[PDB]
Amino acid sequence: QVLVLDGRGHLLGRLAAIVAKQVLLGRKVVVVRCEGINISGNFYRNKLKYLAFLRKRMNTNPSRGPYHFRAPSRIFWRTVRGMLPHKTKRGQAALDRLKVFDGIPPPYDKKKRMVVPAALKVVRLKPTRKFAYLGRLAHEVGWKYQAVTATLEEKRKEKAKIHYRKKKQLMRLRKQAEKNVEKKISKFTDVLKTHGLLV
Amino acid sequence: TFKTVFAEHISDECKRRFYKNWHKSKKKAFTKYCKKWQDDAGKRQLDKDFSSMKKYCQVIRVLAHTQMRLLPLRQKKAHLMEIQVNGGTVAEKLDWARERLEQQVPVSQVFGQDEMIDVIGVTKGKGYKGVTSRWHTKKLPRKTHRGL
Amino acid sequence: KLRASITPGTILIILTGRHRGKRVVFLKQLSSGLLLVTGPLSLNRVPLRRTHQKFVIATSTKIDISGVKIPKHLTDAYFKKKKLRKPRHQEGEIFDTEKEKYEITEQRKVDQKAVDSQILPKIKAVPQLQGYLRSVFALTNGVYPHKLVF
Amino acid sequence: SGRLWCKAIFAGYKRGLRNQREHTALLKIEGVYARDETEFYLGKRCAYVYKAKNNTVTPGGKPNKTRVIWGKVTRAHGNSGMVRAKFRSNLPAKAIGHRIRVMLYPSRI
Amino acid sequence: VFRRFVEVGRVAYVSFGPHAGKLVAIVDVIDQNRALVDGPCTRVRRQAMPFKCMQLTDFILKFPHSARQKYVRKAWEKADINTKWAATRWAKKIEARERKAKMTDFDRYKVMKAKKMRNRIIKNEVKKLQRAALLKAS
RNA sequence: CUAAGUCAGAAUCCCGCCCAGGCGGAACGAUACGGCAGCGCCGCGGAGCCUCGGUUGGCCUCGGAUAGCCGGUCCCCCGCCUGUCCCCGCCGGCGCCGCGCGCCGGGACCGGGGUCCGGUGCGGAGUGCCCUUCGUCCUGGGAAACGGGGCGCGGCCGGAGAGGCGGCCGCCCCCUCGCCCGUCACGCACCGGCCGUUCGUGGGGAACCUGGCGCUAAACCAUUCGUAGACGACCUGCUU
RNA sequence: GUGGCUCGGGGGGCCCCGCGGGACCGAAACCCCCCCCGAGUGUUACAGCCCCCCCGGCAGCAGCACUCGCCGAAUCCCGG
Repeated sequence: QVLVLDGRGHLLGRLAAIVAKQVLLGRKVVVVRCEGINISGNFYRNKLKYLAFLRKRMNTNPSRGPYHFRAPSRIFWRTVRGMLPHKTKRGQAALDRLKVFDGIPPPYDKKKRMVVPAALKVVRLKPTRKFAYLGRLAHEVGWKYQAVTATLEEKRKEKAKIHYRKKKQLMRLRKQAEKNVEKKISKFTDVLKTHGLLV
Repeated sequence: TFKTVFAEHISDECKRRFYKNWHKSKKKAFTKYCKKWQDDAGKRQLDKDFSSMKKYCQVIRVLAHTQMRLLPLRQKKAHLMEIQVNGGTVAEKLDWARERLEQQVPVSQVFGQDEMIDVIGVTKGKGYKGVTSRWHTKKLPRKTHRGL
Repeated sequence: KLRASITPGTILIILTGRHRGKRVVFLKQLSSGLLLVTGPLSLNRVPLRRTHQKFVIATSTKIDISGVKIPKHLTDAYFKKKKLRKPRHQEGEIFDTEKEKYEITEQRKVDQKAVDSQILPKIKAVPQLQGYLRSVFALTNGVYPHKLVF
Repeated sequence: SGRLWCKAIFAGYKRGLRNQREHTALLKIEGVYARDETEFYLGKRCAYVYKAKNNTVTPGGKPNKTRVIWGKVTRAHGNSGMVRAKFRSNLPAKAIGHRIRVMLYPSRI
Repeated sequence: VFRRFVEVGRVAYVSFGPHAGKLVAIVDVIDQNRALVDGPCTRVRRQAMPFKCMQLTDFILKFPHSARQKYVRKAWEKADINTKWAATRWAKKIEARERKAKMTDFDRYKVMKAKKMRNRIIKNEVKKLQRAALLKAS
């Protein structure tokens, strides 16, 4: 259908190198919560490796200089553009399938979001190596919405818990409903675990 | 911008603003909007608008236009401006604006004396000027066989 | 030739006919190397019918068979479209709306009814089976025709 | 009834790095994600279905807008489970990410 | 915190390689990664195989330091690993994925109807359990 | 003073104020008879070009990895609508209530953090996953009779981050069939063995044809001003 | 096995009568128990853990579907 990748605990490059292939293959990928995307290495080191990109602009022009997009949505969407062709016409008709957001907008709020274990930090980084949150790195170099997004996330995480509190309470009823009507689903549940289900 | 609410009576000074020809046009502006404050049904819709603005809107501003039937200009076109309100909780901030609506606001209620205020406005205009009058760069010597 | 997994009285999935995916009951191979196929009328509305070896998926679900009688007659120009196609008299005047007809038989009718007489009781022996033949095969999300075994 | 054809994704041509040999495609069948489970699909007639402007006849029915370019699946590719395919008329390079049906019916079971 | 150790006499489960699906007993440790193991009753040979390939299991045998197969078999079958393993909740999960992968097509149809009826039953009996739960909340 | 962790720190560096406002979104105002009309909203037809993809769905906890999950809790305080409902409390119509209150407080609270133990954990409360089942017709069993359907009505929500809608309810009409097993009967369902939309399609755009509810202009030029000006642009004035 | 030690676990005073003539028939420890159980030390050191080596003497399954480590095909062919 439409992937909705959760970008909390992922590494920048290894996640982009996976989305870049999917987009060129035609699937519409949408990423959320990029502001939690980790990176390898120090933090003082990577801030130097971004304040080494703000310099690379022939300053008083935007023509003879590049664009230093700062919001973490654009930082990741830029480091994907590197991994695709974009001078072609399948390059620009692919890049506009990937859609990158900060936090979680309401359309993708009520959607199950799939992690990508190939790039996950707890898998691809040793337990002792250090790492740098994209949020603090981006908020340091001029992002102006470290707080506005943060309060909104507090609003959502509670509004999700209300749903889950409801979701847990239901499954107890279905779990209990089996014990009530076990006397007359006997010959079905038998054939389900003959075939390997429910064991 | 979240929502906008306009007063029931709009001074015909202000209606001048949204137009480009007061001699040509039939001046039908906001006429269909003066009704929502006239019948009951709109009030039930309108008061909902203000209540929503209480719960959601963080910073509230008010659209205040100037007098022109007093200034000795050639102008009859009022200037509309957003003015922010800085104060307590949003609900009382809104209940303040819904109260001040449609009324006059003197200068004293806004400022004081011996305060510091900041003057913002479009500079004068001297037109297409060379580089010596623009950036105050040095003039070359007198003997240059081209523009000096 | 026949593949190693097709035996008389096995269930198939037909893949390229008018009905693209019914289950059927295979009887035997003709002299002309095409499977004799019948998913009996009262379960699929499929009559005695030839089908090719290659176009048919074999399934691991068989029923014992002893109604293999009634040798073949099948051919074409027998149900061939003789309303639109060339053969109506092998002639080339204006047709294709002038005379509409498809040949329809009586011997096939008794032939079909005299075959499932031996078959249908054997089908009913396994419970829920006639339900399985009525429904039609169709892939779905999470169905990988390389990973599921028939 | 649902689809009787497996899904697949056209993914390019067989290309060295610059000499793009434009007569042998590279499918990626949805689901097969490693070689040695690709011995089931190879040899089955595939198809590329697309619409157009002018009508064309349809075997078995009335003319419609649909046109198809038939093909076949020849041999395995790489290790991730892609399969080369030899189309009767080389694919138009417009569909570089779009659908390519892999029918089932040339069968080996 | 850790509650399953690797020591002389453990019984590990092989997951990757030619010997997947068979339990194996750990005899001796040679280095970080390889471990000299053996299965007498699981038809496995005495050979090293890397620690990456084993999933640990709760059970423990008794070995001195390292022994022949004559004395690994005895302590293996005096504790009935071949049956204790089959009684665990773990094994029943492996045989569940090993039946689901055996489903013949007509069989799968049986489940389609069976799982169809079994879900209507719960759907109604939840609603009757849904009404009372709200009713007793008031 | 460093390996893990933590502090002070500067004309630097980053942001703020300040200057422009993206093939970037916003909110609101008005919407062309003084017509032989052009029109916007709800109902429903019939053609005539086109642009393309697709070919069940998955409506959501947070979060860790040298740990997590699910449950019942008599135990414990509370973030709770001044922490909500009954009530001793002053007075009236003080056993009862608030035409006023304050819940000091006993007690009632669906919840959640906490306690405690009881279960799983190469995770079955499993994305190795879950939900929906796509040939037509008698009767005769099983769950069912708190079931279904009608772009139904009236209210509640609930939603603003790119709610742009989804859900809950009260009432209206008729059915007892819709699901699982049976028996019986079927238009030989046309291809005779054989190809391309089986569906999300009431998809998007545009031009001509069917009612009711209802709408009646703004921009630019010509003119004027000089708060602007090389010509454009800009700031302004013109039947009360 | 024994040896000195350290750590936890089983509990250990008691009946009977329809609040009474007196104590939750409850473990309660400021603590006590063993010839009790499960582990870390050093110890001589058995064959109720073994391992290796040396005398004499058993058919065992063949380069193994017990998938521990070779090279091959007048010692080589069959089926798809």
